[PDB]
Amino acid sequence: MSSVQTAATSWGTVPSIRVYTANNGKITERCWDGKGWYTGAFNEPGDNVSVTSWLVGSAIHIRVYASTGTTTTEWCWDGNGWTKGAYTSDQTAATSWGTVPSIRVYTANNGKITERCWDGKGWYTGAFNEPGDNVSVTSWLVGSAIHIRVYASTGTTTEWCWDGNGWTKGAYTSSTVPGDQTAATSWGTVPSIRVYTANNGKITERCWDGKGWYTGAFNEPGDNVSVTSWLVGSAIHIRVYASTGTTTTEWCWDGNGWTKGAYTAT
Ligand SMILES: CO[C@@H]1O[C@@H](C)[C@@H](O)[C@@H](O)[C@@H]1O
Ligand SMILES: CO[C@@H]1O[C@@H](C)[C@@H](O)[C@@H](O)[C@@H]1O
Ligand SMILES: CO[C@@H]1O[C@@H](C)[C@@H](O)[C@@H](O)[C@@H]1O
Ligand SMILES: CO[C@@H]1O[C@@H](C)[C@@H](O)[C@@H](O)[C@@H]1O
Ligand SMILES: CO[C@@H]1O[C@@H](C)[C@@H](O)[C@@H](O)[C@@H]1O
Ligand SMILES: CO[C@@H]1O[C@@H](C)[C@@H](O)[C@@H](O)[C@@H]1O
Repeated sequence: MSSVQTAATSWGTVPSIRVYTANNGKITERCWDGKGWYTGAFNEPGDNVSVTSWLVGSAIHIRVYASTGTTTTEWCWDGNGWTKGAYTSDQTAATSWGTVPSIRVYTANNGKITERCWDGKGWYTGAFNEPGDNVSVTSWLVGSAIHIRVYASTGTTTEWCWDGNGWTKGAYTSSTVPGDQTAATSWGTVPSIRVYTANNGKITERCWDGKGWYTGAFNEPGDNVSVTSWLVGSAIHIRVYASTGTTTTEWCWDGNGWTKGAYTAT
C-alpha cells in the first residue's frame, strides 16, 4: 500500500492520546500519557482501523474496529486488557457520545456506506445509507441533543447531517480527487469542525466555525490522515497524523500555527 492507515483518539486535558496504525495486516498502538510516546498493549490483525473512546468518571473506555475483508472485529479496553466486543456487521469510521454510551460505526463497502448502532442494548442497523468509497465522522452533543456529521467520499465529499430526526445534505464543499480519504474533528457548541482530506499525496483542511466553510492553514504531505482534538478550557488543541509510506508525522495546533510533534512509530 502507498501508506499505513491510522486512527486516533484522545481524552482528558493532559491529554492521553492513542494512535492505532494498520500496517501490512497488523494493527499496533502508540500511546501518549504526557511523558513521551510508547508502544501500547494493542496488537490485532487488520488492514483498516477506526477508533472511538469515552470517559466514565476518570476511567477510559476505548473501542477499536479492526477490519480484514468484510469482517470487522471490535476490540474493547475497559481498564484491564483488550477484549473481544459484541459488534458484528470494509473501511470504517466510528463516533460515540454520552456515558451509556451510544456508538455509531459507518462502513464503506463496495461503494455504499451503511451504519451500525449501539444505544446500550445491542447492535442494530441504522437509518443511514449513502454512497461512498470512504467515510469519516464526527459528532457533538448540545445539551441532550446529538449532532452527527458523516463525510462520504465518492468519485467529491458529501457531508451528511443528523440533527435529531433525519439525515440532510450539509453545506460542506471541497476540492477532491478520486480515492480521497478524510478525517474529521469537532469541538464546542457552535460547533467548530475541521475536515482533513488526503488527495494524491497532499492533505488539506476545510473549516467550519458557524458561518460557512473555509480553507484552513494546514497543508502537509500525506496519503492517509487521522485526527484528534481536545479543549483545555476554551483553547483547542489538534493533532493530525499524516502518513506517507510507513512514515507517520504528527502535526500540532496549539493556538499558534502548525508545528511538528514528537510522535514517532518507533
Ligand atoms: C495502560 O495501558 C495503555 O493504555 C491503555 C488505555 C491502552 O491504550 C493500552 O493498550 C496501553 O498499553
Ligand atoms: C458492553 O458491551 C461492550 O461495550 C459496548 C459499549 C459495545 O462496544 C459492545 O459491542 C461491547 O461488547
Ligand atoms: C435514532 O436513529 C438512529 O440514531 C441516529 C442518531 C442515527 O444514527 C440514525 O441513522 C439511527 O437509525
Ligand atoms: C448549520 O449547517 C450545518 O451544520 C454545520 C455544523 C455544518 O455541518 C454545515 O455544513 C451544515 O450544513
Ligand atoms: C483560525 O485558523 C483555523 O483554525 C485553526 C484551529 C486551524 O484549524 C487552522 O489551520 C485554521 O486555518
Ligand atoms: C507537548 O507535546 C506535544 O503534544 C502532545 C500532546 C503530543 O501530541 C506530542 O507528540 C507533542 O509533541
